[PDB]
Amino acid sequence: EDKQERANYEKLQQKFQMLMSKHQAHVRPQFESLEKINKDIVGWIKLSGTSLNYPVLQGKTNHDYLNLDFEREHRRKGSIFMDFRNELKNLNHNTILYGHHVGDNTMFDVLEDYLKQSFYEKHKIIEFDNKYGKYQLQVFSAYKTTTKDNYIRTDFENDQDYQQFLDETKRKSVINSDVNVTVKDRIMTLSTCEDAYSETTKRIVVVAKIIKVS
Ligand SMILES: *[C@@H](C(=O)O)[C@H](O)C(=O)N[C@@H](CC(C)C)C(=O)NCCCCNC(N)=[NH2+]
Repeated sequence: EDKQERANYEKLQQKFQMLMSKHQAHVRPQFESLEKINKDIVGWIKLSGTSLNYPVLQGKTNHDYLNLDFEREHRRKGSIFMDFRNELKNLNHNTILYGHHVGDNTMFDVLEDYLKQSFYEKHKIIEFDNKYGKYQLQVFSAYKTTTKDNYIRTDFENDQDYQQFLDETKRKSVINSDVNVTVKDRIMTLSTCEDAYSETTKRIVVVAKIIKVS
């Protein structure tokens, strides 16, 4: 169970790695393949040298995969899942991703590490891939938060309105980044999540500039 869970992710991690090697350049086939397992698997997130290396889910709601893994089995750690509002094909300004932080170096435990500049330095880039392209996540802000909204905004009203969001995001960061974001760029937010009804004013958020490298 608690070790079978690592078995599954191990299997899958190794599976994904070979797919990303067989087809290489092409990404369309790697996910058409993962979709056989579960049609709700819409992407992959990986950070080399860490345990952050999982498939990303998406359901009709934001609690669909809270306590479910990629093969739809109940698990306290659920899955890493995209906001039910976000778009796979054509990204929104801000694509949100959520995942647990139970403290055993799995799922989104690694987000906490980004609160240290040192760690940020050694890990400025996170890989994100899906059925439509390869992307590179350029981390530029990491912080702890008590609020439950605002940083959960998919699309925006206008450049002025969006400009503010980027500015606050930057102001809230507890680490210095040499990246440069603008109302032009699209961003991705990584946030931790507690079980449903599991009150906790402590959340960790990581925001990055989304670069399509394909
Ligand atoms: C954990 C998190 O990181 O926020 C989890 O996704 C969550 O608490 N989400 C919010 C909802 C949106 C950010 C508005 C929440 O109210 N928690 C319960 C699940 C949300 C209910 N379902 C939907 N579709 N809003």
